[PDB]
Formats: sequence, C-alpha cells, structure tokens
Amino acid sequence: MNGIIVDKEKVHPGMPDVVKDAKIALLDAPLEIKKPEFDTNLRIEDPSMIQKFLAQEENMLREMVDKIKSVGANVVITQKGIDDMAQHYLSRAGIYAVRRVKKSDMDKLAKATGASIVSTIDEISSSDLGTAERVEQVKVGEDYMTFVTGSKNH
Amino acid sequence: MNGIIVDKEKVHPGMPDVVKDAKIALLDAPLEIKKPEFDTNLRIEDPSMIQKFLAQEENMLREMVDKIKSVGANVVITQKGIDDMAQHYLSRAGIYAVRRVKKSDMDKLAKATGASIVSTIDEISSSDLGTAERVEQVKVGEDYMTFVTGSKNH
Repeated sequence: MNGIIVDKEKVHPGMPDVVKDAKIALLDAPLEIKKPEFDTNLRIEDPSMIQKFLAQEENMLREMVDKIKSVGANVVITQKGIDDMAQHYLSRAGIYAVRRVKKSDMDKLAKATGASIVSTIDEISSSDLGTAERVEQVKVGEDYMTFVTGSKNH
Repeated sequence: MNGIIVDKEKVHPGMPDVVKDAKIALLDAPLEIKKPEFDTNLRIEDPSMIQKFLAQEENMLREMVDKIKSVGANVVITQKGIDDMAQHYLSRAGIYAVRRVKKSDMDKLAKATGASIVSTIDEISSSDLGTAERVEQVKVGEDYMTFVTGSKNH
C-alpha cells in the first residue's frame, strides 16, 4: 500500500480508526469557540452578555460542523486548531479530524487529492473536497499518526 | 478581609471574577463526557452507536449543569474533573468553577460554609449548598487562585 503520512493523531478518541472512500475537507480556519475573558460591570448593564455570546459561538461552531457534513466530507484536515466542543461535534458526525497540520503538509495533501484549502467554512461546497482511497490512523510505535492512500498515483 | 485560599484557577476564562453572596456547590462527581474509544464493525451493525452515545452524554452533562443552577448554586467546587463542554456550559450559566480540588481542602471548605459534598448530582437540593460572602479569583503573583470569605467566623 502506497501513500503519505501526516504526523497527526485524530483529535477525538471516538473518531473512526479507518475511513474507506474518503472525501477530505482541507481547511485553514479555526474550529473553536471564542472564549472572551470575563469583564462585567464594565461589560454593560446586562450580565447575560458573556453568557449569550458563548451561546452564540456555540451554535455557530455546531453549524460550521453541520455545513461540513452537508457537503459529504468525512475527513477534516485543518491547518488551524480544533476546540474540544468541535472535536465532540465532529466525532458526533463521524468525521475524522486532525488539527494544526504543518503548512508544507497541507499543500502536499492539496496536490494529491485535488482538495482545495478552505479559509472560509461557509464559502465551501462538495467540489472543494479531496479524494482518497483510505484515510486511516496508524500507530508508529510510540505515537499515532494519520495515513493517506489514494489519488496519489497508480 | 479574612478567609481561605484554594490553589485553583477558574476553569473557564469567561467565568465571573468575583461572586458576591455565594451559594457553593461542593461536588465529588465528574462533570465530563465519557469519550469511548472507537471500535465499530465489532461495535454492532449500526454505526451511529458511538455517535449517539456522545449525543447521550452531551445532553446528560448539560442537564447536570442545569440541575445545579435550578438549585441556586452560583459556584462549583468539585474534587473531580470538569470537561471543556462542562466548563462551557457552566460558564454559560455564570457559575464559578474549580476542578480536582484537594481532598483536604474539600473538607476544610465543607466545615466553613456548611456545604455538603455531593457524590450524586441528581440527589442534590438547595440545602446541600454552602454559604460564603465573597468567592473570588485572586492573583498570587504568577498564578491565579480562588479566595473564599464568609461563613468562617466573625
């Protein structure tokens, strides 16, 4: 079996160990919740401010994950980070994900699956995705990494 | 001002910096989401298994946080841990929280606020809570810790 390795472990333990017939979502955008440091009193009359902004971020982050799935992607490889809330939701959608992927690797993966790097989650479609035969998690002795096969050659 | 210090920082940056007229919830139970390591194929026919169990844990964890608030508690001091999803929700309810609190400290706080250590989130009521004048986050030079005033003496 031929292909390349990404020195990145799946972000959630409940994530798939093997993803046959992958549809890679190459992103360059944060999948996190903005956690603003508290500062009430000086933060308007209404206290619920910080409380509802997280409620804001919460649903917006969940929606970004939903949008991903409603595009067929079953694998996410981001150059940016993935929040625990994110990892949770992605894992809930069965999408394999790795975060903070090396810039070099992002391009290597770009031109090898066809996938297009998305900097804006919304401005994405099923066309932006990358194809691969088998995206899976492999154990390189001590650590665990992600392996990619398909769309490279043959 | 008199009182004691707990060498524990609030778990969420969006959490209140000062909590006047506190109603402490002393717990000895996990506020986390069980994250089962994936194992499909060998995990029944239906794939949604891992996916719906997290959905399970998700709402159950959110409910445990809701139950806390519907008891007047505005401060949580647990001996166990607090998940990021948990921290998020607690922060959404405006409850100040610290996790993995030293056993010695848990008792010190017990007999000084009146609060009763709850090992079962459900089996709790407004009577189990502890009283304190001011529960706040103080910065001890390098680190940040939580300070407790009230119900001690005077």
